[PDB]
Amino acid sequence: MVLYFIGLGLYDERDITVKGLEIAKRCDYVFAEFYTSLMAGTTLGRIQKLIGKEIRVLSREDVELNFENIVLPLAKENDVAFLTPGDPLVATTHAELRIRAKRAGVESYVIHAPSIYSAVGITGLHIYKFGKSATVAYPEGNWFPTSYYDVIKENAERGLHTLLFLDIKAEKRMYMTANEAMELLLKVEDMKKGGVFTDDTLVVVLARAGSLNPTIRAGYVKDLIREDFGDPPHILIVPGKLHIVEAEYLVEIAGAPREILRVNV
Amino acid sequence: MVLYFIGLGLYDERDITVKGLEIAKRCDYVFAEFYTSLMAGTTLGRIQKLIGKEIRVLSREDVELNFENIVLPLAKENDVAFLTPGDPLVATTHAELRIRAKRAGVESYVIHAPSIYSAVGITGLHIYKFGKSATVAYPEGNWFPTSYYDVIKENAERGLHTLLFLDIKAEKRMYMTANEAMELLLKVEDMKKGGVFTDDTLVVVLARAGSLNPTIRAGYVKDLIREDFGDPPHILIVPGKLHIVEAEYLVEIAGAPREILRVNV
Ligand SMILES: Nc1ncnc2c1ncn2[C@@H]1O[C@H](CSCC[C@H](N)C(=O)O)[C@@H](O)[C@H]1O
Repeated sequence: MVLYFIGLGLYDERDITVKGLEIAKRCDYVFAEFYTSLMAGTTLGRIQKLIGKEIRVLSREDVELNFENIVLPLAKENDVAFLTPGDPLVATTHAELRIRAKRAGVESYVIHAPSIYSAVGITGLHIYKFGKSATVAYPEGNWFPTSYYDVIKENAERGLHTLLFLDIKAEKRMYMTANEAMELLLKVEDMKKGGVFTDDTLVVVLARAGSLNPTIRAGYVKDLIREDFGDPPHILIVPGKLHIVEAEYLVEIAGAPREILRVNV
Repeated sequence: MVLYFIGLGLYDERDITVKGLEIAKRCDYVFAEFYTSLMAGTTLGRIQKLIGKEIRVLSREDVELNFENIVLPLAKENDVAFLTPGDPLVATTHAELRIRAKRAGVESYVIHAPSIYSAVGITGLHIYKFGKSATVAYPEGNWFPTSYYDVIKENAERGLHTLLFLDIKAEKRMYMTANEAMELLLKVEDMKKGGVFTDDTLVVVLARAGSLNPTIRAGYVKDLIREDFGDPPHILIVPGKLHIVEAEYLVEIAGAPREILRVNV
């Protein structure tokens, strides 16, 4: 008589919270989606082993078009869980699924898990200083998305940092790298010419957050644009004006150029 | 030779991740701090029993002044864990501790966990629309801090949501309630007259995130200012203009009045 939205966390099957695991273990049916993000350190099998249940994976269409026909029916007579990478309600449209649950007479509960949205704290940048976030989407056909560029501009003007979620084509197994994101931004800059993103812009890259050894790198676009940051997923950040302590961490932990220590107040 | 920064999550002892628990269990020494925030749904005793290790609590002074004399020495020759509420490094002062570790010749790794910063996704508000964050501090003596009011103004002005962390006297375990925060903001408004926070302002209250029964309420200040949102902790959010999908979730899940579907969209 219930539906649980349970996050699996950032990188592997152990990133699920103890709360989420104990609840999942007792559910009658377990569903999941793996298109909203990439968990690079585990497999469906390892997750199934940990929870001790068979997991039915749903596609974007299964969820967005038939969540109420595939999941909710069973939730009316059983305890059902719906697993997702990271936190189920961060940078996804899953929140609306709670309304479908309500209209189907199914109570729903949310179990949080580590999210990339807060994990960026590991870059040393103050979390409260992050402004509006955006997603760098792959251009398609004659369409070239550029809204993420304006987000950076607006935040930077306020001295805020910008978190850039990178695109993902789960079914095609394509995961945008920070390198590709940088290349796209430089092209948008050539078009709008707002001096927002150039070869001299300081950026931070975080790859495989959640693993024990994620790649954390800070430096100028000209220097990092061709650097190997390892396997996906990747996230790109364009810092605003830095506090001295943020610069110190970027230098000491993320290998940034020591010159950024000399902040221009 | 290794120091592990492990997040305890949102509310109780089960909000730690499976990864964090297993690592904490195999650590020779386990330290923890409860000054950046508290774990309202559990106790030190319950956390200790779960980890199966003695936990030495450290004060703000122990950490800020003597982290390198209390924690690092043992981490130099043993596996040491440093537990913190929420997600490690979201609190601004945590990051610097990794630099101290580096200088002492000690390796450090971060084990993430759910943070209120990302858990607000349960309010139905799109995470990318959250702007700069702020903390509402209790005024005292002749000191009346109001920077948090300006943060709301700047965010709402750009159509962004404002997450307001509420003050907490960790040592005395005193939590500021959403009600007190609303009263304070009305007080600041009466002072600055910026038309930023009034009886007609739409707000969202999230209490006990992480719990299976959090209180999620949305409505106008005039109606929520004296409402009972349950036990701590409380988080207050002043959303910017709403996407219809956000408004529908607030109405269906947070009990918001239908009026927001026309006034705040
Ligand atoms: N472990 C990780 N490391 C780096 N980026 C990550 C990441 N997990 C997610 N992302 C980033 O976020 C995008 C998915 S957005 C969905 C995020 C998810 N609900 C969460 O709470 O984390 C990815 O394409 C990537 O750019």
